[PDB]
Amino acid sequence: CGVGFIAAIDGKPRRSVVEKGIEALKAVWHRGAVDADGKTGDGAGIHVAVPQKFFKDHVKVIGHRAPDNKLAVGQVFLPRISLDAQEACRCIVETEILAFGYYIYGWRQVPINVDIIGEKANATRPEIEQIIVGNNKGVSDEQFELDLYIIRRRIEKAVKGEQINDFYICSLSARSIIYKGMFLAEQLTTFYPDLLDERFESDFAIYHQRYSTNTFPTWPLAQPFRMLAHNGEINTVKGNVNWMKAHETRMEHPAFGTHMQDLKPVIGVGLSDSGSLDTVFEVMVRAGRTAPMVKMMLVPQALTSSQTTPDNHKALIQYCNSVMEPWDGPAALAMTDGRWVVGGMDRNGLRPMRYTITTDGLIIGGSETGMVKIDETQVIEKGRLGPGEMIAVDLQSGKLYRDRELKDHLATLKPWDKWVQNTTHLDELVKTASLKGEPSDMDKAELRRRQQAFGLTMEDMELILHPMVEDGKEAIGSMGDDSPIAVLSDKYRGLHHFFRQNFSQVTNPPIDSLRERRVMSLKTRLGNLGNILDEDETQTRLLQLESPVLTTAEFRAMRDYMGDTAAEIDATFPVDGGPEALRDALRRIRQETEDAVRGGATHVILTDEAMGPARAAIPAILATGAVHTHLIRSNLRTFTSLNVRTAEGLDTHYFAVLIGVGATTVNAYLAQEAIAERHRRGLFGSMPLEKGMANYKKAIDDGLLKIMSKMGISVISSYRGGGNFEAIGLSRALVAEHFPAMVSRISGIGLNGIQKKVLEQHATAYNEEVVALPVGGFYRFRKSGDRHGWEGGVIHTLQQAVTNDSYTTFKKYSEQVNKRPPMQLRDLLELRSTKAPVPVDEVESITAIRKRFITPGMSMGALSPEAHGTLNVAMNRIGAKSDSGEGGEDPARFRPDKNGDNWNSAIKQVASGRFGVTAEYLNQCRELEIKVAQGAKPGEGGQLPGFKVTEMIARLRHSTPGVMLISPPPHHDIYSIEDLAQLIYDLKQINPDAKVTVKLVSRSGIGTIAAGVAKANADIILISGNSGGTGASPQTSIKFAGLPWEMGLSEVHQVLTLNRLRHRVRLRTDGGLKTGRDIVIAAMLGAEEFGIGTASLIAMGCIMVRQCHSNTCPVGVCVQDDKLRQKFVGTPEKVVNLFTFLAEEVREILAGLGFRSLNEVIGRTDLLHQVSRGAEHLDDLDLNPRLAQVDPGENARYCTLQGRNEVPDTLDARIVADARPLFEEGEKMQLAYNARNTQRAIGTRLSSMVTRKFGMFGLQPGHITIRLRGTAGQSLGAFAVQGIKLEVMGDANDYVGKGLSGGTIVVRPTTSSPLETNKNTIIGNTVLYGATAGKLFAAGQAGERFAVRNSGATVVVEGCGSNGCEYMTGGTAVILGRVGDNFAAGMTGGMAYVYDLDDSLPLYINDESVIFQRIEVGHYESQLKHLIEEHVTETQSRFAAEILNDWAREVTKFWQVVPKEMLNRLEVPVHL
Amino acid sequence: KNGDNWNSAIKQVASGRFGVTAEYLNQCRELEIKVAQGAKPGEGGQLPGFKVTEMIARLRHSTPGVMLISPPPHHDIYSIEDLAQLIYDLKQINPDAKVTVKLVSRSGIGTIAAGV
Amino acid sequence: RDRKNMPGSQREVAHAEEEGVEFIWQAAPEGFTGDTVVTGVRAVRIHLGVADATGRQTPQVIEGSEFTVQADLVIKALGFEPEDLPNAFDEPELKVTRWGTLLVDHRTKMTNMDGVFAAGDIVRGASLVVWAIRDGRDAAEGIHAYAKAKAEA
Ligand SMILES: Cc1cc2nc3c(=O)[nH]c(=O)nc-3n(C[C@H](O)[C@H](O)[C@H](O)COP(=O)(O)O)c2cc1C
Ligand code: F3S
Repeated sequence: CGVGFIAAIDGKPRRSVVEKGIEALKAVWHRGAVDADGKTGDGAGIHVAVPQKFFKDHVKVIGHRAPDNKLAVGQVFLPRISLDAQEACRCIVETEILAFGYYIYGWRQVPINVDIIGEKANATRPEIEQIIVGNNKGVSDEQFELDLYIIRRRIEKAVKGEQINDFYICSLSARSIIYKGMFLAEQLTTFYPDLLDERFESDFAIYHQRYSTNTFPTWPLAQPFRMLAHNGEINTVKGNVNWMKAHETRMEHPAFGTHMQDLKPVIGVGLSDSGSLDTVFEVMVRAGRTAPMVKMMLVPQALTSSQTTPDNHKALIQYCNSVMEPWDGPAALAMTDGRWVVGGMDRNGLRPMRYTITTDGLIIGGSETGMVKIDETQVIEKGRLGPGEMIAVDLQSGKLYRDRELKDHLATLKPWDKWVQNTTHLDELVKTASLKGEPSDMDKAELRRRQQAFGLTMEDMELILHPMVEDGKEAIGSMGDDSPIAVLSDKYRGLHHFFRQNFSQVTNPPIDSLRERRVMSLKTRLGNLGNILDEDETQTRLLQLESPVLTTAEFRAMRDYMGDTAAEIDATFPVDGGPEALRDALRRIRQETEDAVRGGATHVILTDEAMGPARAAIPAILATGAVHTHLIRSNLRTFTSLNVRTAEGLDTHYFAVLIGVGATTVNAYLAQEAIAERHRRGLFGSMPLEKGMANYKKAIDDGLLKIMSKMGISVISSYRGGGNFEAIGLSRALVAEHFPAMVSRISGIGLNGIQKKVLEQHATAYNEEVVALPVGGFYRFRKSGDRHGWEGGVIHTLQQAVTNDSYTTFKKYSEQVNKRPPMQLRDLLELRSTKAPVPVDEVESITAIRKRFITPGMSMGALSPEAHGTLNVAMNRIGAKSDSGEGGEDPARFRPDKNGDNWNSAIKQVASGRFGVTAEYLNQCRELEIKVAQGAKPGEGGQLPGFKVTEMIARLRHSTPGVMLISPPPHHDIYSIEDLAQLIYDLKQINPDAKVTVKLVSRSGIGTIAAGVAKANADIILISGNSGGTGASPQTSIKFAGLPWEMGLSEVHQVLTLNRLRHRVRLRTDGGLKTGRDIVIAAMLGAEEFGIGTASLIAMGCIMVRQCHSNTCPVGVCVQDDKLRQKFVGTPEKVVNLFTFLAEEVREILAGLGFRSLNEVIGRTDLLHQVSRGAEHLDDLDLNPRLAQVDPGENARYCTLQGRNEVPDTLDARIVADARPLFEEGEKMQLAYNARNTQRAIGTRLSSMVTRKFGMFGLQPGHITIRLRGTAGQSLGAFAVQGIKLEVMGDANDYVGKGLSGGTIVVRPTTSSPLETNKNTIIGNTVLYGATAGKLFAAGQAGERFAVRNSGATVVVEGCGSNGCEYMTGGTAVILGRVGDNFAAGMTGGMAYVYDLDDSLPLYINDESVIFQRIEVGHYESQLKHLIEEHVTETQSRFAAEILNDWAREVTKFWQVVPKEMLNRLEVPVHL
Repeated sequence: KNGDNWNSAIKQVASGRFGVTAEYLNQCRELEIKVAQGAKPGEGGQLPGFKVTEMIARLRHSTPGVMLISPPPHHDIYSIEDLAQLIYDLKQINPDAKVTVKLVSRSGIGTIAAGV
Repeated sequence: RDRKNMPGSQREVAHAEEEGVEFIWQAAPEGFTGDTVVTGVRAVRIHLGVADATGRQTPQVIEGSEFTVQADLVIKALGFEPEDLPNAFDEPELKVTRWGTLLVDHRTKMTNMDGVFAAGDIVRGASLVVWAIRDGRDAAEGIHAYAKAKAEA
């Protein structure tokens, strides 16, 4: 994977550009996916300029006369199987080109070499040809390009008319050409030998290679595209296509003319995200703008509210943000207009981009700093690209614009200042809105009768609403979800329960909303859409809101401002209408809306205040969805807005789905009425009503940001109307008709069931006297409320059976479990074989089955030490595996005790926080595990309350005792699938024996991701369910996130069997397993190993108190207190008996069916049938999508290989061959080698050998030293231990010093380089991620997110970037230069010194948890002095030497940054 | 303790046999028979009388303060069967080391090298 | 400049310090205060940077430190430069570089025009006496060789 570009600055063609482009493509084979075939690739492409001399010579040879003006060439992919569709395509192309009047010279067959393509990329290979078109009309060049663009668009439309397949036009221009295909990266100049000619010379070049997630290549999907090249992924593609459909109905420009009609569906069908973004980019460029302006408009910068940028740029970005919705996602872009050549980044800066300027007037940018070979004595400046930055080259003038210079040159075209001031705000109107006209609050009886009509219980106001008004933050739950799914219940579950939220797996990282909050906006605009192809003042005249949610006073003020332009629509249907009253009401409202919009109205208010004893209220979700979809399909949405007044919104999940469906603003008045009525009774204490409303709105805003952040979307504008949810339990027809773009894998209730539920609840509310709301059980069990998976009798029976060791009692327990009405998806399935029963004593032995169960990870932060030790003792006794979870483990238990117990854990986890990951913690296991997402809370980090962190856990995690620890939602290491492959390579290098497990969460589209991670050499996939327990997490994330594991597992199995990849990995599942029937069902679906989890805790004494977070669990399971931990009653015999009973039940079931092994039943789907609940529920659930049986072929239906998937050997092997006297005698050594950027994990296997031999601290510092010269690759010296010293002369790419554990790394420029050390980037991104001890001295500027999750390391660098020292927990760090924005975000341990000259640190720092001062104590000056002296000694810098020379006057320039939590814990206080 | 290892990998078997013991030969990876030095061929290495302190005297098993002049020949290698016998002895006493013969450039070294 | 970079000798500084002199290192003259005769010297204090990659330090004036020393007789001992030889010797064709030291070949020590030689202190700069003796002996050898080659033919 990788994108890059090369450009001659002066703008003159030369062969060296293409030569270096090919050389750079020849050296990216290590980031791609290898194959056992060796010939199969997954895409490659290059994009260069047209060599006029070549084609003119060809035309001369044919017999024509070479024209004077530039010649045009187009490359086409025609069908290959049928020799008639080729002629039809040729006829179409020729009759369309000759329609404008241009002259066709002829066709040419591109010479190729097919002997190097694989077997699958060759069966779908198209026929490649070129067409030569000359400009005989003498028209200009820009008009020539415009005509060629229009010709290509109309040709595409025409060939799509007659339904001809396998036709593509890779490029059609007179300036540039594209050579791309589905071959290997290094085999490009072999498949296309034309590039070996001496006449292919250009002044720019772009190159790209991708990393696919499936194994069915399609040639028209490889990059680069026409005028773009993208590396990464776009989050909002289902939300941007809709707004593009809405914008298409008004855009026009006088350049195209009548042919504008042939450009209406600008985004075709069957493209990828990088194809859609490219199409819109090109249609915006061809209309007059230039590449920098279009990049600024499509992918903007972070509109920070700071004074570090001039307000000229602020006005510019304001206009660009007001004109168009952003296109989010991790993205490195390398685009090229006809004139400019631009390289840019996204808002967050997740992908890397590094460039280099030479003295030959050459700029080279890419993903790595060692792709092309350049001598050090000829470079001028090395650099990087921050978040939102860009660098451009102007070829027509021959100039190089860096970031700020390009911004200044771009901010001089139009007077944006006089245009932006046309906007108006709302808080001003709320202030000028006189405090009169406050209506009367509804009576208690009316309030109760309106609340009963929606099913609101008394716990909905005493558990999840009181915290919002009281503190301003959502609630916290402490256990998994055990409630029935929405469609299988019998009470009234609102329509907002059928929609589960989404998140992002390894293919996409989430965003931290607690620290990186400065790049997330909740702005709203009314009266915004217009023609996006002009430049005027009417585009910046609108109403602007700072939040989509509104109170009642703000809504009344907005209504008064709107006046007679809005239209109020009723949303009620008659209760006595009939069996189809809801459908008629939907049709009525969706016709009245269209009738009112055409009549000049520009605001649609969807009010349902008319709910009475004879009119039921339509669910707001369905109504707003119908209205928005109808306005989209009728070319009217761009005219008006859509404001909703709902009477059901109480929590942050309702507003989320209302805004995701398409509503603009949402006002919830019933919640405000309840708040006022609870305040007038004197329940909140002494706070005024305005304080309650402010806290409630703040809580709603933070909840919206948290929900929107689980996906990677950082702006509300590009998230609205995109449908980022999943419908479970709804009909396919209803979903496909009323909701824009959502998937409903299994069907559900239609409109009749919804009408029945609504009418029944409304009758219950309005036909009987209500005296008080029902108590209600949804989060806690109550006799009146719903049913639960874990009830009293079940728990007591299980505990008695496990304690007294009686199989009959456990069978009674399993019967009680399997006799309740259906509550999950696996309850509607039934086992039915056709063989004859076999005697029970013939099936596999109980041991051979117990060795298939494991216990999932439960961190030592959540559990007590005794419970963790008990589980680990029990599992290591029967032969199966256990898990330690995050939070590390105690090293003293790394040995069997005197009695014979083994308190260790056979599976170590690698969480997001890297909480205890060291070099010895990884060499004491048999299987590693990469936790991407948890079952309960997906796309979010695990939490740990403050008081739960005692001194023991503080020492165990290397943190501060008594402070809340929240892991970051992303990994900062896994930003794409190639990053996951790199991390797997690192983990397989540090431990030469373990197997790498990847943990996922079931959802829609997990099959492609699982097929992708299977190519990354992982051998175990884990599919967690939506019902998994947890130690602490919010309620909205527990109840409304995830999917049942039956969907994810059954999809992953099918997708892996389809790609011939199932026979290499093992599948594992967990979440909601209680009896053996569920185990057999999961084995039938495809799983092979099983995780138990919560049931284990119930065998040891847990009684589902659900108070784990509050640190007062009675039985003492999840507590860190002493007097409660004295109440532990656990015993390993209990867990052993539980596992024994569970295995015996599976033996019984297998004997009853007629098989003799779990191998004979894995994958055999035909033994499962679906039975309906009856003829009174009428739910149309069809489970056939999960019962589909793909035929495997000649391979088996499970893993049939031993050992791990091996990886290619790195440089370390050679080192192990040489440093033999170190391992045989223990003597100092000294080695020197040559480093290259295609050599990953330099010095990790040696670290494993040293850790196994001497230990982490057995050798003196600097026992073995290695000297490398050149550009080191990725993960330089990951997980190195004390005694290893790597010294690099040159620069390292990425992840340098990851997981350092006492080693030493020194990076310095070469001796023969004319470069200032403090003005050129030397290391890359994510430096010292989660290190625990050691040193690192660099002699340049670091990259992005410098020293994240540092715990014990001491680093000295001469610069930094954005988000430096993010969430640092311990150690010291000196920075001799400028820093980036959001410095020291979430820092909670350690100390920092910054050498700041221009007095600008108060403008960049995030003064939330840290304080910055001047150095005042000599005890702290001596530290800095010694640190800088050691830096000068090691790296031999000149800037640091200059600082040390003038010490007395430069000591007064340092800023000392100290956390707030370490102000009363330091020995020597920092103050006087 | 620092990891420094002061030993040497190549031991010499000179004409004087000044320190050749049964242990001095089992602490190496390669033996060496010095027939002639490059500077002074056909002559023995010298050591002035005052260069022999007490340490060197106890280490070479000699008398402190005496001029040491090694015999030009070996008294062991008078012809090529003698050299073959000496090489056999050296390969017998140490079962893992190699044997190198140090010569000096002149005319006729080709036949001598072929004989060695 | 600093002490260890005194262009002269090092025992001379010790002798001067023992005889009763007071040195002031790293100071540059800024002005002279007086009415008709000098009465004091207002000077500044400079600071030397670290040696570059070539072996030369850059000085920078400290903005705060400025003092005045009482002076009754000031003596300028800056240095010396060559004079204008082509315009004072009626031969304006002498090859002369920027600073003024005329150019000569390395072997015969001969100037542009034949017959005229030049070697000594006017060629080097602020050199020493032994360098002058060496240059004189070389010039003597060259003159002898040239005179012989001339007198023969
Ligand atoms: C108290 C508690 C702590 C947990 N801690 C972790 C954890 O640290 N990492 C993790 O991946 N899963 C954690 N889990 C989830 C379990 O690993 C497992 O996915 C879940 O318990 C399965 O649910 P089940 O027991 O109902 O089958 C935790 C669960 C509980 C109840
Ligand atoms: S559910 Fe949790 S609060 Fe205690 S009783 Fe069980 S560990």
